[PDB]
Amino acid sequence: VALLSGKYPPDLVTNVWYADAIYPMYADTEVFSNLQRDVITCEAVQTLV
Amino acid sequence: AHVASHGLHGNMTLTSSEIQRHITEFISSWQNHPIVQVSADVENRKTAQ
Amino acid sequence: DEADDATKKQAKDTEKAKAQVTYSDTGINNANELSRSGNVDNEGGSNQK
Amino acid sequence: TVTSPYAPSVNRLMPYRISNAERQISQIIRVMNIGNNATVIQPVLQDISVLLQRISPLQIDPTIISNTMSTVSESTTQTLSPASSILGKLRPSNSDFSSFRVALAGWLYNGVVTTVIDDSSYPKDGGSVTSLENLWDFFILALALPL
Amino acid sequence: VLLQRISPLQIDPTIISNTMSTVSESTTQTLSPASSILGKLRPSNSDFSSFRVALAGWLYNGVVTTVIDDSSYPKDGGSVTSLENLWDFFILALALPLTTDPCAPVKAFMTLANMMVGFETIPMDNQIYTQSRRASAFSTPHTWPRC
Amino acid sequence: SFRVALAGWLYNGVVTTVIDDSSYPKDGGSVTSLENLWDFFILALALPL
Amino acid sequence: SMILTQFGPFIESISGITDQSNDVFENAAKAFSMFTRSDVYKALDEIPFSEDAMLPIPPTIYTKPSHDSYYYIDALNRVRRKTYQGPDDVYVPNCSIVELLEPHETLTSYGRLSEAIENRAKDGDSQARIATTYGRIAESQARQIKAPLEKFVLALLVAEAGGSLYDPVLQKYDEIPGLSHNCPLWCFREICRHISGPLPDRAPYLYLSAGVFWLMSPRMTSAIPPLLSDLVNLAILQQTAGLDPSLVRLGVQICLHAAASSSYAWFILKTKSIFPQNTLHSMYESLEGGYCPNLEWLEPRSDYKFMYMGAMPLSTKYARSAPSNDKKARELGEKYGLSSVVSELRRRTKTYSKHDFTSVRYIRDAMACTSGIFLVRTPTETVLQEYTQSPEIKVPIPQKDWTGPIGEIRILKDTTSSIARYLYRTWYLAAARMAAQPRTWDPLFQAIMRSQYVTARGGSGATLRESLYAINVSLPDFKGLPVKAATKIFQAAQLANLPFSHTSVAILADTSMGLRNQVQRRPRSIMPLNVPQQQVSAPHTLTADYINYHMNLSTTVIPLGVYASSPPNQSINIDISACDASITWDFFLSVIMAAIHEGVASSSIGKPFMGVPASIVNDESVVGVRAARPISGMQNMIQHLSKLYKRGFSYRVNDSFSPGNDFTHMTTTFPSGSTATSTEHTANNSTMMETFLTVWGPEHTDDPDVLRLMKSLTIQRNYVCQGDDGLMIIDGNTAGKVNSETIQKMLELISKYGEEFGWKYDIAYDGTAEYLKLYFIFGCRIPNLSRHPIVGKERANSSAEEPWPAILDQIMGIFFNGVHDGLQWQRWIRYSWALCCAFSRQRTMTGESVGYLQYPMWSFVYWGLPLVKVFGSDPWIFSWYMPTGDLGMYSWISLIRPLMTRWMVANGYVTDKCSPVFGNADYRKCFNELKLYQGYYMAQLPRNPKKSGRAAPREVREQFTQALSDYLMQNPELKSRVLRGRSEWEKYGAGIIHNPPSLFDVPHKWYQGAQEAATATREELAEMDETLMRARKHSYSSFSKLLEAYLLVKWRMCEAREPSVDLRLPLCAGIDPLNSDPFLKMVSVGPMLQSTRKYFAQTLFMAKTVSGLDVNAIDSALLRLRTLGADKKALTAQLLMVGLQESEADALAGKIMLQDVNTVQLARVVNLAVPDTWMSLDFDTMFKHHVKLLPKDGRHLNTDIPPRMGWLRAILRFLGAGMAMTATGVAVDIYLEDIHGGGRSLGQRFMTWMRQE
Amino acid sequence: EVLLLPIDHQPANVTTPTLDFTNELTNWRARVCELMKNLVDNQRYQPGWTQSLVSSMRGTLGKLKLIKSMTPMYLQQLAPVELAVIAPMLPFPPFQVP
Amino acid sequence: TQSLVSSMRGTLGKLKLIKSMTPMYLQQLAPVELAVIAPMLPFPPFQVP
Amino acid sequence: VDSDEVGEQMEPTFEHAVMEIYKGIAGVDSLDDLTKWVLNSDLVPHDDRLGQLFQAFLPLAKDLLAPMARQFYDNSMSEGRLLTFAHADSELLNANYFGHLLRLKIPYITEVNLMIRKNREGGELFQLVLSYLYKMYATSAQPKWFG
Repeated sequence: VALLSGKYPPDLVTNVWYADAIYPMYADTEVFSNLQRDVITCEAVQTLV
Repeated sequence: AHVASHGLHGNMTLTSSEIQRHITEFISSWQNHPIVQVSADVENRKTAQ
Repeated sequence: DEADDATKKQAKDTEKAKAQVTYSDTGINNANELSRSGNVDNEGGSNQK
Repeated sequence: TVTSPYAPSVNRLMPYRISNAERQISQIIRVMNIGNNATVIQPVLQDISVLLQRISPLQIDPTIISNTMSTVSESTTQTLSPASSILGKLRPSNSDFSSFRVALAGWLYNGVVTTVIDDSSYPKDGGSVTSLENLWDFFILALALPL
Repeated sequence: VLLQRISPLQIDPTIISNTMSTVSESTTQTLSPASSILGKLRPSNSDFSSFRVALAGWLYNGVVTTVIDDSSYPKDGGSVTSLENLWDFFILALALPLTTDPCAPVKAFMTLANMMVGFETIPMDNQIYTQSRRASAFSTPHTWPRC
Repeated sequence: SFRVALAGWLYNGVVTTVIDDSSYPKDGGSVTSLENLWDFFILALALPL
Repeated sequence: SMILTQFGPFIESISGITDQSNDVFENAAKAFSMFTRSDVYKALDEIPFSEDAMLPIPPTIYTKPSHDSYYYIDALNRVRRKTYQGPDDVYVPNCSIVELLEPHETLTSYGRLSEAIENRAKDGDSQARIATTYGRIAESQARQIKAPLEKFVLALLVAEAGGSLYDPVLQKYDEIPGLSHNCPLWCFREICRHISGPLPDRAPYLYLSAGVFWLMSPRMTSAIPPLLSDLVNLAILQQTAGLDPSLVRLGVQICLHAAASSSYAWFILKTKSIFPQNTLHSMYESLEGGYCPNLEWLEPRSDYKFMYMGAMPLSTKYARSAPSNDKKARELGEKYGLSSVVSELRRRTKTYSKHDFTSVRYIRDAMACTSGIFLVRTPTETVLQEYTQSPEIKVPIPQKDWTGPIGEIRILKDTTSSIARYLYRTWYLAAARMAAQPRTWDPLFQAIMRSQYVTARGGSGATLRESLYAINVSLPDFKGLPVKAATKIFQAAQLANLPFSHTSVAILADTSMGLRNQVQRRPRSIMPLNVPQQQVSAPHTLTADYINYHMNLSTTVIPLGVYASSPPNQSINIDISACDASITWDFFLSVIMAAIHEGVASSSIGKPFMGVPASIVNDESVVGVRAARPISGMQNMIQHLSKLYKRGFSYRVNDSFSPGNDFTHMTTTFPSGSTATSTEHTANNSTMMETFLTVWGPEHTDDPDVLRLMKSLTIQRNYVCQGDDGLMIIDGNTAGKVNSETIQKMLELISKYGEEFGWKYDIAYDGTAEYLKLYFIFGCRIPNLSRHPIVGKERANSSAEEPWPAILDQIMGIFFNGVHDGLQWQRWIRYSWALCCAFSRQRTMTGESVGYLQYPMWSFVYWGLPLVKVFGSDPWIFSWYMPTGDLGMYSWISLIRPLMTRWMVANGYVTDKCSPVFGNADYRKCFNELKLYQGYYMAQLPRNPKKSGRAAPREVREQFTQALSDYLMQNPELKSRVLRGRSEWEKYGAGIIHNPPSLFDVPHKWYQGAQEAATATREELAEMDETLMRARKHSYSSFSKLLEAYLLVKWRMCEAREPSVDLRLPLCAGIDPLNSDPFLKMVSVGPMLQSTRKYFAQTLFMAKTVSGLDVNAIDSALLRLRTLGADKKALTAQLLMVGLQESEADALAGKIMLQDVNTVQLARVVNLAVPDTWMSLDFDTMFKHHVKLLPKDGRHLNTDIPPRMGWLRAILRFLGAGMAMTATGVAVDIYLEDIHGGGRSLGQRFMTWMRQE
Repeated sequence: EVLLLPIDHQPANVTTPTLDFTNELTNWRARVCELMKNLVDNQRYQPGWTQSLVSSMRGTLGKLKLIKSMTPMYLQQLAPVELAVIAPMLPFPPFQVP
Repeated sequence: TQSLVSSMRGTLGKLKLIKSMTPMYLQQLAPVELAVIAPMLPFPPFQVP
Repeated sequence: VDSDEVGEQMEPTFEHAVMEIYKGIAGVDSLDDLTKWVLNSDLVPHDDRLGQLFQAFLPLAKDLLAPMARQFYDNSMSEGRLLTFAHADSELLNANYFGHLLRLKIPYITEVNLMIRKNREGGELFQLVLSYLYKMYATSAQPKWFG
């Protein structure tokens, strides 16, 4: 069904739409904390051995 | 369906059994659905991690 | 915050709700901005006591 | 775009840069956690699914195929209706349309998840090529499989 | 209003049904081309004021340029297999020679090129004004394709 | 705003004058969107002061 | 046990235990009527209670001061109440009713007022006037009840004492508590015992059509009937919806503290936001999971077409980010001494964190436990409270910014810093391209719109005829005609021959006050206008309809709110307090009339409108000079509207409750009743939100956050408004919910927008959504049960009430209201049986005979009452989704027909003629012994029939009809078209239809509709009574022709349909596996997901589909002529009755033949209709996809249809759908067992039915 | 720094994309549909239908082949771009076998 | 199903041969009337070839 | 009826309630400072200062004036029909004044009449400022020429 039926907006401009839709998810710093989490993971397993 | 095949077809009559046989077929159709068997809203301290 | 203070006084002296000539909320990044706060002494330390 | 100031710094400290080995070890730990667990990867995959529904300009509009099958022409005394049959068969299961976005997100992970279609879409040993039911079934599945 | 007062033609109200009464088909066919255009165009007697205006724009091609809006176009690209879109193309192919825009030939051309997309493609200008571009978009001398 | 723009010529060496981000075209913008065309006009006429 | 003794058999006739015969139903009706009020309360004292129902009641309700200090007299001699706590404090107190009464003649302890008070009041004694105002307003407050309340209580008793109820889906008895646990019954009988005391009577008042009588104990208060009504409301809604006992204790505590207050209704109005504020407006603080819907408002932003994407699990980032609810709610609880109930609600609301059926059920309980009275006050108090208000325009347009006037209207300069330039531009462009279309210039459309304001309770015809007497014209009085003096049709008839300049003065008369009452709201006051000012108010509503259909095109239902409350999206509920007190001439109507004057001014040069000629005025608009330029008919009508809206409105005031207080005064409020009311309000809401979002937003904020929000939040994508309410759609981004703090900054900025130029946006950001008073949480509808009370009826007038044959119809309406919300069906249907049989018998007082008027159950079964257990079948056998007519009758009879035949050969009624439908068993003896036919044919008898009947003089009615037709005409080209069509009809189309719908029966139909308010009493009521009697004694042969034609069709069910939605999602409140049947239908069938105004507007075959004569009859007659042969010129003649122009009418009549119409079209051929219960469900799905022919057995040569006349396919889909769905359980697909006659003979029978009308 | 896609990808140079019928997916639908037409035209295995049904089959399949859907265009030349845009902003980084 | 083919071709041919005086009106009489009108105008004619 | 017959019967003597207005703005805090502060020192007022004064002035102009003026006008209605003069027509509109009201003016200029009138209550500029506030509270109707 999703293969056979697909509709764009009548007036879509790509850089406009992707700018509006991609910007507000990049106010999040969620990705950065997992780095320090992985630091503590590797330090802990080397400490363990 | 076999006991209902022993029921003569041109003399169908509403019984309570006739209601809940369709209930059983409906519930089995919902159970054999490929997404709801794996989807569950609550986490498990692992998926949330 | 001093840009906000002079902006509010600018709105008061233009007598409109939005200060049209604002001193903050531009597109120009000023994250290395430093003003003369009382946090610092003359030696270059904190002023908690 | 993002903007950083071009000025003499105030000498702050953001500890974030690591090497590749720590990330690879953490991949090993997470995949070892996720191993053979069906209901663990599914919320992550559904998260990417609903996120892609947020990001996409494409809107699924399944009435357009009803609009174009309304204009096909046939006789009435012939009572095997291919158009009405495929409208009934193109009606999905319990109103799900998440499965497409889920399958699209499943390309990110083959090494833990092999997205297969359900066995219930297969036409129940009915292979009767005279059965137009089974013929539309073959058409639907043959479009669906390369995803 | 002045050409209505002076001009000697009126509606013959019943041509469109007296002719197309004698169309022959079975009642078993689902779609009727007769009733399709016969209810898709409406005479309605107010069309004639628009017609005398379109006649009157010939005096002032310089300052006013009468065209046809988007809403009278098939608004989807249409389909050659679609009977009603074929009749819409017929209405446009009759209407378009009467207006005073200089681009009515490429309107009449690219309308049909919109009508069939998928039976073929034609060599064109760019990747912007391709065959599925809206018919009303051109309306200028330079957007006339070399094809 | 016009007079402080004419006035910042005197005090260039301490304060500079810019146009804000709010009067720019939103999210980039296309050369199809007529409002962004006129906004480019307004901006390009305002900038050489 | 007393009701057990009289209802030995009957109470389990309707609880699914013994078979429901007719005779025990009428025995029950005998015992219902032969009954009294002492028996009511000794039945109530009979039952014990189980130590959770009991609560202490303060005695401070009863001993009360006098009303002497409560009212006073205006300087202009008007009685007016003295206020005590705010200007809202104007109502009936619960005090001092004992000493204003004279005991009844043939009664002992009841009675009415003494009359000498009213003699002195008609003499002008001040205290006597105060006394009669207080007595009659207490009379009015007790008037608001449909029936005797005691019979509602007895229906509760006879329903409830059957006990536990088995569920065929869950295979269990219910677990609701019984009689011994309700605080309303025990507290109710406690109040009645203490008020009556040791006195021999017991009922504190009796309801009567002639008026309520009071009991004379010295402790009687006046506001005891609304307290008793709230008690009986909660008494029903426990045991019919499964409320918990605790919240009912809360609600009756609110009601008892209300009756203990200074005045009851004031506390009710000020208390009305405790149950939503502490439960709905604070819900889901920190959830953990659940399942929410996934919708999509599609790409055409006016389609109202929804594709339901399926279920979606929740997450903890979807917690309530709405702001706090501590401060104002706890201040409200402290303010009225009710801190305990607020503390309990804010306790238990915190305890729920899972979006399942339990939490939404609890919210449903909280919504149900509020009060349901009707706020009644003196009409003079209304029209001196709300019609004495002016808006607060803090920034008006400066006087330098208008031009020199043109006639009466100055024009805005376009270099104006004020906001109203954008409003000017919108109405300017809209008027221009409104007058540009020639669709406004159809004279048939002119006739439609002239007929359009023949609606909406037209009044002030008296003031029209004496203002017209004042302006010196001759006047036809039309002596000897029954209703006509109180009719707007007479208003039109008197000005059917008159010049416009001779009637332009007569648009200055005053305006009558029609009153209504509301649930928990102040009594609204509709007003009409007389026909010349409704006539001259046209281009205003032309451009308003233009805005609402083309320009902003916002709206004129349910999954709108399901999309709005869906968790990543966020909604903002925006109302205005008192819209009509804001549209004045100060800021709006000057700009509106200027822009509608100038927008047409390019296209209007010399055009005349109907009625109005051209004129000329001067202008200072070219301020260096002065000239005079001619004025077209649009601008003429606007020039006449200008002084009327610039001037202000005069309102006559006359009540029946205060003795002779008549006055007129000036009021600057736009009228609530007009053609141009709601559309203009919607257009103004849309334009103000547009001006907001365009200019006023980024002109008045600082941060990029809220402006970066509102750039992407335009009115074409996010705003809908209908009059009062508006609504934000805040799109959830890729990060999920939008940050809340930006939205609160935005909404305080909207409140600034309201206060600065005469508005007041009641802004409610709560994480939930309301729209047309329909509540939605996380994509789940809340059925509000307050706004459909069972007991109350709005009677704002003391005019005497219509007798018995229609209270039963409002019982049917109560039943359907209980249907459309999620009520426990085991205990709703049986209680509906109790009420239904309780209002069966009548006990007439006709001459020489004591007649008993008895309906059988079968009239109600025709009207859609679901049978419980019939002919020895299984109990609770089918649902209440039966179409209330021959369709549903057919459905359930054909579900059980072989079991019927086995019950037939039991108690053997056998005759050897093998019928095709019942075989060896007969039908004529038994179905008359069971009086199946008697009730079945009694159901189609017309109810409450008033007739003219007096044989009025024919010449004066004939000149009245001619004057009415002159009003119908403005162009004789209309007459030419329709008389030409009459000639064509008398050639061809006449004969074979027996009833052509035309446009010149329409004066006859307008007279027939005008003659239906005579409220005459004796003769036609006696004729209806003897009509029922001779219908009862008449023995019948067979069923209806429709039904006999249907009974040849059989069907066959198998393979219950695949599910439509996920069952683990709460779709609506009150439906679950526990409320098994309607929830399971909702899951199996699926919700409608359409507005259905759009969908059923697609059904109407005419394009504009309005004429004023029920266009369904037009389309149905056209399709009847289509199927019954009838060459094209007859079809054109039937359409030339309407007479469009004959060329496109000829084209439409050519189109109708060969085009295959929708399935729903052919319903009107056979006079079928979709019943009201189905539009919650998606029906078109199961019509065009699941009910089908060519069954899975194959082809049968009896399951055949001829190639011509394939209109049968729709009706086969309808009947198969009814049979598939009326039974309980999943809406199984249904296949065609044979039709016994062939499609040729069957459709030939339908031809023979349609040979007549 | 690689996202292994299963389907062919190329970027679109336009910013207002409109319809064309040239990718693996639209080709694939056209291929299976014309092969379905060969199935119904198989003379020695399906002549046992009525010719009205045969022509209605051919018309339905030809229209179903020339349906207008933006889904294959999206899936080819739009969707992996935002897949790359999202892919680093995940709590669980990608994990791909060739 | 070939009946719609036949009826299509017949509808085309008959629609080709409908009678209408409008084309000869435009070809003979309407420019004559238009030329007779054309000097009696408040707005004199103004053409671009 | 003089224009301030209703205006003098306030027990706060409503002119003494608009003499109170100087504390709405912290920098003003004097009546003569207010009269200096509203005008541009050419006897043309500032737009913004007079606008803020009307922002403060309208709640005093509506909340008490309309009820007590309705009381006074009903008391006058009880005793004969009269000729009632006042200023700022919406006072006569919100207070539900029954009767033909019509909006007239002098063929003269009025502000210099405000400036020459000696021994009037309040300052000589107070009268001019208040007169501006009265013509603000008025609507935008026809001045209609008193003759």
